[PDB]
Amino acid sequence: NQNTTEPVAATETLAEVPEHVLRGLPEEVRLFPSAVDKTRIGVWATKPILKGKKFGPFVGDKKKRSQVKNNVYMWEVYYPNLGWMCIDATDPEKGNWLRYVNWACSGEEQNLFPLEINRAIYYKTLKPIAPGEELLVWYNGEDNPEI
Repeated sequence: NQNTTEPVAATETLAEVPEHVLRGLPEEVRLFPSAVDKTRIGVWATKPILKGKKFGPFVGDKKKRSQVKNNVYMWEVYYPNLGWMCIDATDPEKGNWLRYVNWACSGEEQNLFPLEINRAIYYKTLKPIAPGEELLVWYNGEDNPEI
């Protein structure tokens, strides 16, 4: 979280992405080091993307909250008669290219928001995205005007 002189303990490069994850991207996006955290891989637009474009589904292993160790590579989704489950893509072999979409910092420059369809998370564009801009997800906000 810092451009400083302290040593970095772990780096993720393009060489470490699973081959089947790379083969799965649509034309509009590519994988490339994140500008938000250059020690990890992120997702970038290759061409103009319209507002309202949907990507997904996000996939991952179903686990109880008590078994998941981070809030970065996971979403929570309810399954009737099974309960609230975490969909965990911490291990990239269990997920797809949506795993690599980094999070906006306090929503800054967010251009993707989550929506649930058929008990899976998809990402939808909040605004148009220009070629060479990083895809960044954050939560839904309360958008209504108090005027």
